[PDB]
Amino acid sequence: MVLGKVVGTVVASRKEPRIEGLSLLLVRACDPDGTPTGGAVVCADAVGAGVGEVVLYASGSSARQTEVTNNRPVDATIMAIVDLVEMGGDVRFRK
Amino acid sequence: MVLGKVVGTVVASRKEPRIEGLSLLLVRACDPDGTPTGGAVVCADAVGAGVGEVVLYASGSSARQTEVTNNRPVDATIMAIVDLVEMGGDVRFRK
Amino acid sequence: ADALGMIEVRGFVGMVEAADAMVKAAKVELIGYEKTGGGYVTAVVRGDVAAVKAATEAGQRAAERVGEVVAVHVIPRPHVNVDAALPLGRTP
Amino acid sequence: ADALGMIEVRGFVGMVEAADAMVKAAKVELIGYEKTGGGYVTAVVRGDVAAVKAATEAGQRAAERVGEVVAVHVIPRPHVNVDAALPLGRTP
Amino acid sequence: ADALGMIEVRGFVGMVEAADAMVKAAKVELIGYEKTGGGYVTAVVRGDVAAVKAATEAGQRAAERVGEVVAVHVIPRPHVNVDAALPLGRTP
Amino acid sequence: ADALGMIEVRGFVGMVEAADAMVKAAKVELIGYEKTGGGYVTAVVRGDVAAVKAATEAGQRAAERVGEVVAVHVIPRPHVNVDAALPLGRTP
Amino acid sequence: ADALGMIEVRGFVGMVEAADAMVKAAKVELIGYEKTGGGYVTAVVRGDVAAVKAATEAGQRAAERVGEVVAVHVIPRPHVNVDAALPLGRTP
Amino acid sequence: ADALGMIEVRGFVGMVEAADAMVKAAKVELIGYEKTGGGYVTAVVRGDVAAVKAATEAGQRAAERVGEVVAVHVIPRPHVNVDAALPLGRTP
Amino acid sequence: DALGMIEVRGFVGMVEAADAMVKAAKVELIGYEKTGGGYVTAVVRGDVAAVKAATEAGQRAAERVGEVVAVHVIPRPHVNVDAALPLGRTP
Amino acid sequence: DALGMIEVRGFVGMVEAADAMVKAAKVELIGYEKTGGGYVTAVVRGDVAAVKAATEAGQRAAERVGEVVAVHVIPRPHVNVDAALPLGRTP
Repeated sequence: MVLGKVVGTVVASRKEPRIEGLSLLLVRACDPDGTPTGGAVVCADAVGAGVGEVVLYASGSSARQTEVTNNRPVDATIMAIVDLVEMGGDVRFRK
Repeated sequence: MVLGKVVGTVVASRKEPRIEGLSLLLVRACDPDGTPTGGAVVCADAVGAGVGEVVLYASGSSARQTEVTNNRPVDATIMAIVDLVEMGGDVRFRK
Repeated sequence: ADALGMIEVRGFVGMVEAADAMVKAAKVELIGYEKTGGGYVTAVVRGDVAAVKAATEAGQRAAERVGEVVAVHVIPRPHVNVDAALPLGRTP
Repeated sequence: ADALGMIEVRGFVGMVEAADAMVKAAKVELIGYEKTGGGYVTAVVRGDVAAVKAATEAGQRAAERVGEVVAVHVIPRPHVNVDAALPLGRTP
Repeated sequence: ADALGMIEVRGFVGMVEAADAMVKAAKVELIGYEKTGGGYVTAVVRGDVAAVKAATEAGQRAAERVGEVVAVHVIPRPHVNVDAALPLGRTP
Repeated sequence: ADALGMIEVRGFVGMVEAADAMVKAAKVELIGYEKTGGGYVTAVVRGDVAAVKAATEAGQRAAERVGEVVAVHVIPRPHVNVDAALPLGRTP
Repeated sequence: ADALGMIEVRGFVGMVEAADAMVKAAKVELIGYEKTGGGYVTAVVRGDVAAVKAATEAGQRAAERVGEVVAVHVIPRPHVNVDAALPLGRTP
Repeated sequence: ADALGMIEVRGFVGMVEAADAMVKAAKVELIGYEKTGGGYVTAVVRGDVAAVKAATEAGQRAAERVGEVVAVHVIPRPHVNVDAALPLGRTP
Repeated sequence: DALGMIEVRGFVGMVEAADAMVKAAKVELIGYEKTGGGYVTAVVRGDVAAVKAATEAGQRAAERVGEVVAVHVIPRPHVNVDAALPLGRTP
Repeated sequence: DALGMIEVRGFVGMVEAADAMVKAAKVELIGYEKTGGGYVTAVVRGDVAAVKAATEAGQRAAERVGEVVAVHVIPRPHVNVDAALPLGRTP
C-alpha cells in the first residue's frame, strides 16, 4: 500500500460485467509532500475518493479483501483518505 | 520481506472499516546499516513498531497470515523488530 | 445534444452522495437538481454518453448504501423539444 | 472545499436537536438547512473531516432519541462541481 | 442565550392550541411557526430555561387532545452557531 | 381580544363548504386560509366567542358530509403574542 | 483547544502500552496520567482531532491484549471551562 | 446561594464526559473534581437552580454511555456553613 | 462537646447528609475525612440533642441517594480522642 | 532502551519477580509504581531480548506465589513516553 494523489478518471464501456459500477481512478504515487512523482496506475474506489485527494491504494491478491471488490478481477484499490502525514514528529502533509 | 526503517505515521479518517484501529506506518527500505535508501511505503503494524526502529515488513498476498490483519485489505505489514544484522561474521547493525 | 442522467431519491442525502460519485467517476457537469416536494428529489447530470453511463451506474451504487433510490435512467439523445421545454440545463 | 456532513429528519425538531448537538461536538460550521418538502428536512454542517464524522455519529445518536432519522452520511471532500450547484455553502 | 422550546404537529390547528397554551403557561416569547411541508408544522418558543420546560410539558397536554403530536423537545442553552444561522428568533 | 375559530381539513372542498357554513351560521369574519402542504388546509375565523362556538360546530356537521375532518377548535382569547407572530388576521 | 482522548485501565501495564501505542500511532502529545486510586490508572492524550481518534482506536485494541480496559472516550473540542478547571494539560 | 450539582463515577473517563456535556448543557460553573480513592471520582458544578437540574440530567445520559454512574444529585440551597468547609467553589 | 458522624461509600451521599445535618440543627460542620477506597466520613459537632436530632436527618436523607455504612453519636468524647483524632475541637 | 513490566496484587510477588529478572539477564531494576488498591508494578529496562527472557523468568517466579495481573515488553518506548512517565531513563 502506497501513498498516492488522485489525478484522473478512466471510463470503460466494454468491461467484465462483474465490475460494472466500479469507479476507475488514476493515481500516481506521491512523495510525502503531496507532490505527485511517479507513474500512472488505475484503481477502483471503495471509499468515495475524488480527484485531488491523497489516498492509499492496496495492490495485488489482497486488493480484493473488500466487499464490492470480492471475486471481481481487480488488482489495485483505494482504501483510505489521508488527513495528515507525520515524518519524525514534524507534519509534512495536511488536508 | 524487506529491511526497513520506520519514518513516520499516516492517519486516515475515511478508511475501509475492516481495518479501523490498525496502526499505519511509513517505511523506507534501508541498507543493512540503518541508511534509508528508497521510497516511502505504507504498511500496518502488528508488533508495535515505532518511529526510528528498524523492522521487517512483509509484502503481498502473504501479509494477511497474521491475527488482526486477516481478511483485511492490506498488502504490506510489519512482522519483526531487527536486533542485529550479520555480514560474513561482522555485525553491521545493532540495537 | 449532451446525454442525460437522472437519479430520484426519497431523502436528500441520497441525491448528494449520488451527485458527487456521479461527478467523481467521469467528466460530467452536474447541471442542477429538481425538488418535486414530498421529499422526492432528482439530480440531473449531462455529458458524453460513455461518461454518464459510468457515472449513472456508479451513482446508483453510491446512493443505495444510504437506501431509497427510486429510479435510475439514462437518455442518450433527448429530443430537441425536451431540452427546450424542460429544465435540464442545455436549454436555449 | 471543506468536508461535508448531512443529517435528514422527518421532523423539524429532530433536526434542531441534531444540529445543536453537532456544533457542540466539534469545531464545525453550521450553514443552514434545506427543506425538501413533505416533512423531510436536512441539516447541513461542514468542516474538517474527522470533526464532521465525530459530529454526525454524535448527532445521529442525539437525534434518534426524539424520532426517526432517515439518513446520515459524510463526504470528505465534495467535487468542485457540487459546491457550485448545490446549497452546501462554500459556493463562490 | 435564551432556552428553546419546540412543538411539531401534523395539523396547523394542533400547533396553535399548543402555542397559546405555552405563552399562557409560562413567561415565554413565541417567535413563529415553521412549516416543513407535508402537513407538518413546528411552533418555536424561547425564554428562560425552566419556563420553556414548563411551557412545552404544559402545551403537549393541550395538543394531544386535538392533534397528532409528533415531537416535543427542549434545548436548554443552544450554541451560538444555531441561533446565528437558523430562524429561531434570536438571530442578530 | 377577538376570539378565534379554526378548521383543518384534508382537501380544498371541505374547507370551503365548512367556511361558507360558518360565516352563514353567526357573525364572524373569515380572514383567510393556510396551506401546510401535503393536502392539509385550515380555515381561520375571528369574532365574538359565542359565534365561533355556534359557527364551528355548524361547519363540522357540514364538512363531515364531504371530507376527512382532521380537527376543529376554538380559542376564546389568543394571547396577544400569538396574534402578533401568527397570520391570524389581527397582527398590528 | 486540541482534542482530548483518554484510556482508563484497572491495571498499570495496560495504560503504558495504551499510552505508547497511542503516541506511536499518531502525532499526539502524551500529557501525563492520573491515578484515581483503587488501582485504576488513566492515560490522557491531546492533539489534533483526526489523530486522537486513531490513537484511541489503536490504544483500545493494543491494551485489550493485556486485558481489562475500563473505558475509552474522545472529546474533539473540550469546552474552555474544562481544560481550565481540570488537569488535562492545556490549562493556562 | 448558587446551586450545586454532583456526579459520582467509578472511572475518571466518566467524570470528564460528565463534565463536558454538563457545562455544554446550561450556564453552570465547573469548579473541579474530588478524588475519594478507589477509582471513585466526583464532578461538581454550581450555578442557577434550573440549569443544574438540566445540566445534571444531561450528564447521567452522557455518562451512562461510558462508565457506571454511582450517584447523581442536585442541591438548590446548600447551607452557608457547608460552602465554608467543603471544596465547592464558593469557599470565601 | 458532643460528636456525630456519617460515612457513605460515595462522596455525594456524605454531602447531602452534611446539608440535612447543618440544615436540621444548630451544629458546626467540622469537615470531612477520606479513609480511602471510596469511603468518606462526615463529622459534625455540637450539643447532644442537636446532634442526636441532626444525625437522624442525615441517615434518613442519605439513604435516599447513598449507601449509608454507619451513623453514630458520642455525647462526650474523652479528652484524649480530641487530642489525637482530627475532630475540629483539637487544642 | 527496551522495557519490562510486571504487575502483582501483592508487594511480595513484585519483589521476587524483580529479583528473578535481575538474576536472569542483564537488566537494571529502576523502581516500582504503586497504583493503589493493592496493585504494584515492577519496571525493568535493558536490551530487548534480555527483558523478554527476564520477564518470562519473573512471571514464572511469581506464578509460585500468587496471581499475576500482567506481563509485557516494549522493545523501545517512544521518546515522548519516557519524558512523561516514571519509567526511569527520564531526561
